[PDB]
Amino acid sequence: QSPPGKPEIHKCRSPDKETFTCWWNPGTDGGLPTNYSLTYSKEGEKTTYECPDYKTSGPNSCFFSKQYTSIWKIYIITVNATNQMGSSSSDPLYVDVTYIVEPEPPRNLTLEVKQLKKTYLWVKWSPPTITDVKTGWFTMEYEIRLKPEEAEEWEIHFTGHQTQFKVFDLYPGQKYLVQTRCKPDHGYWSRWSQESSVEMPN
Amino acid sequence: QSPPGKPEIHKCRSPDKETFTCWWNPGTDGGLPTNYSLTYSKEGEKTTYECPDYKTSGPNSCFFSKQYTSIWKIYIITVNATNQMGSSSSDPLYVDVTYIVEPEPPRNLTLEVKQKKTYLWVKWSPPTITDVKTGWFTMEYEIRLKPEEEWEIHFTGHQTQFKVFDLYPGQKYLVQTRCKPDHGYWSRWSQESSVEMPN
Amino acid sequence: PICCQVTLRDLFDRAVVLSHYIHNLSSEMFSEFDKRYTHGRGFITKAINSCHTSSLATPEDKEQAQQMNQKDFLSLIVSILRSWNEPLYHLVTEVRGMQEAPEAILSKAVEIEEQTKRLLEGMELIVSQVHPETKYPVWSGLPSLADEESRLSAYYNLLHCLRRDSHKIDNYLKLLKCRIIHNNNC
Repeated sequence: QSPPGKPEIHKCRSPDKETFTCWWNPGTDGGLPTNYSLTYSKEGEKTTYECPDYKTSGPNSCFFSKQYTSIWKIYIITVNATNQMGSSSSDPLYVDVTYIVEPEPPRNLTLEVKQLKKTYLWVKWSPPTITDVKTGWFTMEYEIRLKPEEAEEWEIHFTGHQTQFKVFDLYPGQKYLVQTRCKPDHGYWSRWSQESSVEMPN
Repeated sequence: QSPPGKPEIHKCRSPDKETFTCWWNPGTDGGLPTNYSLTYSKEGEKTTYECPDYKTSGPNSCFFSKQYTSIWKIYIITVNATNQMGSSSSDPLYVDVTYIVEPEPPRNLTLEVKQKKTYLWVKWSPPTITDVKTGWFTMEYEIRLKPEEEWEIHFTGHQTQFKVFDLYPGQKYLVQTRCKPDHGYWSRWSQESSVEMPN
Repeated sequence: PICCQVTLRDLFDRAVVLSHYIHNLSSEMFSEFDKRYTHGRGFITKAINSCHTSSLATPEDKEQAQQMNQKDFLSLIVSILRSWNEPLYHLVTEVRGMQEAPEAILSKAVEIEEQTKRLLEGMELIVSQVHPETKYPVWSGLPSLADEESRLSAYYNLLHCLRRDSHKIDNYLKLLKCRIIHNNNC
């Protein structure tokens, strides 16, 4: 029986750009039960703090509320493993919240057939409730994809910052499937939104 | 004769917000050799400048290089006709570089013959301008096609790609594109790219 | 153009486009440099606290931004910007006329060098338009000549901190454009 192998902290993510969460992979537990903790050091301060919330994001995670999360700081995260035999610390992770932003999928996807005179379908969706695009703090960009019921090729349309988009090249008759996803002005793409489907008039 | 210069100041256009050109129409000439010279000035500083470049883009025109175009201050354009015994000034033309953008036609027009019915997958790229390169963003396109006369025109809202169904097999087709920003004016139609429809 | 009149709305609309562009360009350029010269090695160890604009009273979260005065905020943005004039210049200069056969990192350095000035020009108009009754930290030290880890650690940090500040600038300008113009409803 031996002290815990070295733990491996791999993924941090920020859903809203005001909080963020970190997840760790436990090391070889050397045969015994192992208690974990996370400690971190902000850029500027020479003071090390312990994680504020081991409960909010669940098992093997650390959640940083607005109060603890500051953007444009490099965090130096390290995770610690202690059992009865000994204890070991992981390699330090340098984390900068600014570049770990990955938002939830868009909601309230809606589809309408409209006509101005020709006829077009237009997609209308909303962002995640947690991101704050209203105050300009979180600016967001969207994409949409469409394909007929039985196909293996989606067509992609970048919609900018518009939570709507009118589509014109659709063929009258067959039903189409549509999905959106979002991105921060600078960030990562989200998981696609629950698909909607509508058939198109003749 | 005197030089009753009635110089009608045509329009100014900008392809990419980084340079813009002004066109003018000769006044009246009167009856003597008249020179035309386009003076401007940016309202905020009482310092009146002469057009940098009478040469590059057009005969009766003035071309503003990247060094003479700004998107922050509003130019006043006057055109000055002048011969022996007399000189005139046109009506001032207040212009805002960004509110006079006539973009270059869409770049790199691809006409793939995808694939069931065979449809023509028309895909292009937006013109080089520090706004849609990776930006903000209003760019509506339109595309027209004919066999070999009447054009068939399709409007694609903001779409950089358009699917065209049902065409006469075994015939050559001509397609062209155009784009238009907010407040900005339609671009000229692109180089006529062709496509031969499968036999 | 109907208006003469350079609208504050249109000043933001233009600024936010350059500040957005400038950021994409500096984040791509940092990536072209990481890929071709760093890509691990063991940097950002000597990059923490290396930023010269760190000393400024820069808003850190969304609540601190929300607490700040609009005219003090703008003065903060300009300070940041002037601050970056000299380092950009040296970057372009040191990569062109000292670097032995440089890459296409130069072409997107020059772009930034130029678009920054243009955005500062536009940022001074808007600080001017909303009068400040009030009234910036300087360093750009950058070594020539690439081998020698000590020489391209400094390059790394300039890139790293260009990425960071360009972001702020862009994030503050969009924060602001929504507050005063769209009354936080955009």
